Amino acid sequence: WALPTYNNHLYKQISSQSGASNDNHYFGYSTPWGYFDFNRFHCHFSPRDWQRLINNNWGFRPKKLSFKLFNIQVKEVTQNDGTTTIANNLTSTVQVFTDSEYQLPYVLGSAHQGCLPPFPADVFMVPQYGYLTLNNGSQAVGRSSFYCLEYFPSQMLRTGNNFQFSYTFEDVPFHSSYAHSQSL
Amino acid sequence: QGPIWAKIPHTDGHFHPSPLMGGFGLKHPPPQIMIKNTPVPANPPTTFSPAKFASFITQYSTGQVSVEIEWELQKENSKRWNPEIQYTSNYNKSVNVDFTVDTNGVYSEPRPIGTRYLTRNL
Amino acid sequence: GADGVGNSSGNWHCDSQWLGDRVITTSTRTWALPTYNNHLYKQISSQSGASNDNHYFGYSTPWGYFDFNRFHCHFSPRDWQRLINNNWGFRPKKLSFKLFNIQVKEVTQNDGTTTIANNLTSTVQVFTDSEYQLPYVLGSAHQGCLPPFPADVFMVPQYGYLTLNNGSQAVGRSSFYCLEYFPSQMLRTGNNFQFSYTFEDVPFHSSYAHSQSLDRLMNPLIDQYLYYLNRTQGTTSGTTNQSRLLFSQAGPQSMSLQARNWLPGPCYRQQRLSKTANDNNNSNFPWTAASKYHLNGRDSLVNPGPAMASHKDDEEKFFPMHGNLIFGKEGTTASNAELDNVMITDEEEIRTTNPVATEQYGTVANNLQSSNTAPTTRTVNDQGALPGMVWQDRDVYLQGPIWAKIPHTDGHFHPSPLMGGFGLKHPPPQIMIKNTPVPANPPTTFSPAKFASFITQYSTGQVSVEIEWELQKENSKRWNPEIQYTSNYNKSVNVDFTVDTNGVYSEPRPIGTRYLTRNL
Amino acid sequence: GADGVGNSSGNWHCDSQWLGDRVITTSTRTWALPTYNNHLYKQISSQSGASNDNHYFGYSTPWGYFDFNRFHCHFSPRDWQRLINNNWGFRPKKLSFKLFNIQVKEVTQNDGTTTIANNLTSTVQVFTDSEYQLPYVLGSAHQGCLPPFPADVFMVPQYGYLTLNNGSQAVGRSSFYCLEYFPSQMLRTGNNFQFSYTFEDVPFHSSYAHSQSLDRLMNPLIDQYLYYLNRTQGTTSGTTNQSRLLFSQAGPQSMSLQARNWLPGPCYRQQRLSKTANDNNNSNFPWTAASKYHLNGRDSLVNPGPAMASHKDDEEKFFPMHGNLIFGKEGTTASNAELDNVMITDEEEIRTTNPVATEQYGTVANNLQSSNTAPTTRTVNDQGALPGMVWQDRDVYLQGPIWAKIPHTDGHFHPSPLMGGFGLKHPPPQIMIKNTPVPANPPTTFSPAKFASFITQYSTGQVSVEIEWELQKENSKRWNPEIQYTSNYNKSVNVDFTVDTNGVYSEPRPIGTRYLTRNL
Amino acid sequence: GADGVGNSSGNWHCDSQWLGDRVITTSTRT
Ligand SMILES: Nc1ncnc2c1ncn2[C@H]1C[C@H](O)[C@@H](COP(=O)(O)O)O1
Ligand SMILES: Nc1ncnc2c1ncn2[C@H]1C[C@H](O)[C@@H](COP(=O)(O)O)O1
Ligand SMILES: Nc1ncnc2c1ncn2[C@H]1C[C@H](O)[C@@H](COP(=O)(O)O)O1
Repeated sequence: WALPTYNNHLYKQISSQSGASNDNHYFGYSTPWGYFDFNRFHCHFSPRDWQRLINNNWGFRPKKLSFKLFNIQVKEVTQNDGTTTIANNLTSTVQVFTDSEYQLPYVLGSAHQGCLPPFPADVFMVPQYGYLTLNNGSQAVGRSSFYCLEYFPSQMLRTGNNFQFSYTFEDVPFHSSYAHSQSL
Repeated sequence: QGPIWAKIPHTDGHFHPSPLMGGFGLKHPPPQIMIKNTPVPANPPTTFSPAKFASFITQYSTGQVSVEIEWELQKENSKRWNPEIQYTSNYNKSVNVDFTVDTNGVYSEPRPIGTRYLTRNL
Repeated sequence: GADGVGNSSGNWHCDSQWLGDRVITTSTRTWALPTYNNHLYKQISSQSGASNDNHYFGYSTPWGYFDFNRFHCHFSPRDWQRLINNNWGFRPKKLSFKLFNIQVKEVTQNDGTTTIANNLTSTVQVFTDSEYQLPYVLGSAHQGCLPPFPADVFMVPQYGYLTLNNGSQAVGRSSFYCLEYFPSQMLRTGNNFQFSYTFEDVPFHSSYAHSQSLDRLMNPLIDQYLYYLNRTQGTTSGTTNQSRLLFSQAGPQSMSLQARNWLPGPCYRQQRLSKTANDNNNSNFPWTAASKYHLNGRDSLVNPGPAMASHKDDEEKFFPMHGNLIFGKEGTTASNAELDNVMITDEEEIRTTNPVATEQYGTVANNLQSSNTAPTTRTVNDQGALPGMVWQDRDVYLQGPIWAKIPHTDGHFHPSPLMGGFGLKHPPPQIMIKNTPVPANPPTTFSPAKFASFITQYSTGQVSVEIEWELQKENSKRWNPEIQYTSNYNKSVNVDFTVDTNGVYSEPRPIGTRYLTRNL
Repeated sequence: GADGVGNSSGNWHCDSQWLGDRVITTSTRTWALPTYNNHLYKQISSQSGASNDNHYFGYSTPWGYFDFNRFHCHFSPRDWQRLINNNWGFRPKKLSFKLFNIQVKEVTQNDGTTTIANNLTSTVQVFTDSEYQLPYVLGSAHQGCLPPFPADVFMVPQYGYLTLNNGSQAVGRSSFYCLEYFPSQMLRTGNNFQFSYTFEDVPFHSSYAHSQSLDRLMNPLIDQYLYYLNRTQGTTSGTTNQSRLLFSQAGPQSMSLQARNWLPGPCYRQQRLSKTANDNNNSNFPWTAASKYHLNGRDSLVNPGPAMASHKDDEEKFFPMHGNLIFGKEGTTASNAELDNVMITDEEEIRTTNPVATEQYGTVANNLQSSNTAPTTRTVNDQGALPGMVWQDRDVYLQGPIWAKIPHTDGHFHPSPLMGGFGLKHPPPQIMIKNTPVPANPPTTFSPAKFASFITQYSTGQVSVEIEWELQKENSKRWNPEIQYTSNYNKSVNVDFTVDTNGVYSEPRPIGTRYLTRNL
Repeated sequence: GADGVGNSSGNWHCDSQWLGDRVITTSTRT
């Protein structure tokens, strides 16, 4: 994965174009933060595997999860003349954390882009984080919420540091990997 | 290539909390993992300026990410006598191979793959 | 096992369940047994001058026998699909045989009506050739196996064997076998028969197809470090340039010239046939132009020969003259049936290890080329065995043979039954069965003459057969989906592998086994 | 193994010492690894109508791999001499593989000058195909092995494989393999890679030549007690003497008529070639007149065939049309190089067990001779396998292949790699290696498009390979000295197996293995 | 359960009685 510097390290207020559209009016914010997504099946199942699953099982479901970030490299670039040199910044850090209390607006499960490449050899760019609040047209209300991600405890990592995380899914019914041989 | 799960909105009421796009609806889904490069200030003035700091060193980050998921399976138990329909590739002499990279290395998924191939009774 | 009249001597066990590492199939059927040969051993032989390559000599016994050397005896279609689509291979392990719920019925033709009644005191005789002292008549694709469909009742086959013969006559070293000279268990109604068998170590079958080819085995990107000679004369063909010896280093380019490590399997060329009855020669050549062998001045048709592929790429219409196994559709004359009435088997998965049946084998030199002599090439149509050769064996089909006894000789080569399946030194033994003769009214005066007046009667009961199968699990890092067997989801007339309007089970197509792919 | 930047992750172990019963060779070399395919998996196939017997389909991976399937990777010339001149045979036993002292360099073309700098935080990925789930691309005599000379640095070969194909197109059963779908160890500078392997039971190689001949096996002094027929007509040819049946008892005199117990090995006649470019036919016949085979309607050249002798006595100039392995001298075009630029291998030690490659095999009868019919003789140019046949296998040379994976099929015959060496069901696994992709400057705006902007960089480090060899000791009661390999004591230009004026190592001649003699 | 020809393999249980908290119905038919 690769991660740029979004919003130029700035939190920016975003909203709808002054009279561009009505049913598309919205209000929210844009953060300098990226995020990881793997809410697609092809992130985990190779085609062949999907075939094994599909052709043999009445159903299935998730159980556990282990997340790991590692082999981190921070690169700083300079446009001196007409050529870009890229070099190592060894003393530079990166910040990670997980919304485990669900205090941040859940922006996943909306079929957005930026998930893990179906093909393992493919490198991907990490999506930028943005959220929507409550709005009256292009304007906002008083009960609108502003969320700063710097106000969350986060682990800072240098090169050679890493990030660990484990999660356990809840009791959720098996999916229907079957079709009824009878009719209502 | 579809969605897997979706957070169930924290409201007073739900009906059938299955995500409408399909998949698993969770009260408490896999949490969001935030990541960002820490700001690195560039050359500061020998004189003290209160103004917001805006001069930064441009830089990006790269690394690996790993994700391990355990899946519970519900096994097939049918007394159907005749063979059921299965997903399969075309044995036919073909151009490119399904779910593969091409002449200039670009992975491509030919068709959307369902899940309902085996048959159960009502 | 000994019980009463009004008490069943067994239950109906017809099921199958999987253990991920093995599968157990249990199969029960109802059987009926007549009185063969009228309780007589009869000498049989060939018609006085009817045919020559079909001359034979042997005997006919009053004994029946049980057969289940067909796969569909054990695997339902659905099961066969589970096996086929998931396993690198498989093999037999154990066996349990059971006869029970026996009923002996005697019939009488009084006037013009046949009454059938119970003979409770009548018996039946069973035994098993466990020392293999009787001629093994199984594994010859005969009929009389267990019905593919469990609901179908079947008739038990009669036992007969062949000996050594000189034409229609016999030799001095010919063997006569009496089955009454074997200890056998006699059963009344409420008695039953038990038997257990353990298969020997026999290699897993190939439930796979190679994803590579014997010739496409190397690295497409790198050149070899070995050199070959590719130019004998062709040079800078201008002035004073007759001939020269030039050598090229193997490249991905010279892909069929590179040094090799292995050979394809053996071959015995078959004649090529087309399904379109007009591509062929307007002659009748299924005998005069087909491949065959001869023992003791007797021509025998080499029906299924060594494992060779049926057709080359972009054809699929040309099948070897009997170079493969053929199954007859449900309801089809045993005598000259149409091509639309039979099912021919395609062996196109072994294209990568084996030569094509109809095509040549290769090219051999047969002269000493020089400036005086032009180099001669001879097409090889027949190839014995060679160090370095590798091959695959014939497939097995849902309705194909399972095993075959390996002949007790001084020598064998690759003891795999040519019709396919598992070759066993000591296969599941033969289970003989016959109704005990019941004499009719005897004379008040003593007659020495052979007794010939018997009460006509047949028997019926259930038979159960339980086999344990070891599975070889699939372990592939293939990224893309593999080809699987499946039914047509299309709106269809009748359902595949089913009974019809008037209750008749029918198998639509022959089912192979090689759907999953493994590398060489 | 985990250490720091300024601390080496291993040492230089390049040595060999003998234990009289075994020998341990250790070999270390420096290696360099580029970025193949630009970090991309590319589908490759044959040129749209370029060639037919060379049609192929497969893929190209960004992965490199390690190879040491050459003998000179382990044995210095001097060592090979010690082995060759003293041992009835030998074989592999154990193996230790090590990667270390890794350095990742990234390069930049700024203006017209390339600066190369350290990327300390960059990684590299290694793993081993120990379950043999990847197509085995070794044992095909490819290039990119470890340099014969320890001082030579080498480039690591790129990985590519071939699948199943119908012409330039592919089939449905074709397999795509992603190497990113394998668990692999990632290494930074100061990390290292460890691996150990144990060879299977594989027969000792023949480091000997038979001192007897299949036909000169009996007692020269005594006559047999068996009789043969040597006269059919020739009698006291005077009066009334047309024909008669006469039998002679075998004698040392009738030495090639005596009853025999064994046969020579199998054969597949090759075309005969002369090194003098004027004894040959003035035609270009390296393809139309050479021996070959065909799988799936695709002709493939039978380069090294069964082990057959290269020439008969008193010749040494006639070599089989590619009937043996050929090595290219140092510095010689991969395209049509002169005969004075290659090294051809003579297989003249197996003259005693094997037929000559260029000559016939023997003589077979093919008629029923009588007074009416004259007896016909047919020259056999191709011989399968026969009970009683014995043979020797191809030699191995200092720069030859060592082992080869035995294809996972239903059948094999004599699983010895045809190019020579040790055939293994489970050979030393493939060791994959590749530089981890390092993305360049990303856009401040989110782009879903495939990432294509990468930092160019290559890797370098050392590799070590330790193999243990079991020796079969010489036990001969031969009185007279045997032939040994030796260097020319003569005043010479350059020294054999050495670097030259401008530092370039060169191997003068191919070295066989059969110098010592054993009896049949 | 295994008996003989001239021996019934069961009896006629057709009754019902109440337990104030539950009721048991037994029913037999030919
Ligand atoms: N994806 C998913 N998640 C959770 N529950 C599901 C899902 N799909 C179906 N259901 C059913 C299962 C329970 O019987 C019911 C609980 O509703 P409640 O509103 O919780 O009482 O909803
Ligand atoms: N169906 C079957 N049964 C037994 N052996 C088989 C079969 N198919 C292949 N083979 C191989 C396995 C052994 O390596 C070899 C034994 O031959 P032998 O002649 O026993 O030394 O034959
Ligand atoms: N290089 C190599 N590897 C393995 N076996 C070899 C080799 N060379 C000769 N042989 C012989 C040794 C065994 O007797 C036989 C096993 O064949 P099988 O087909 O395994 O029953 O093959």
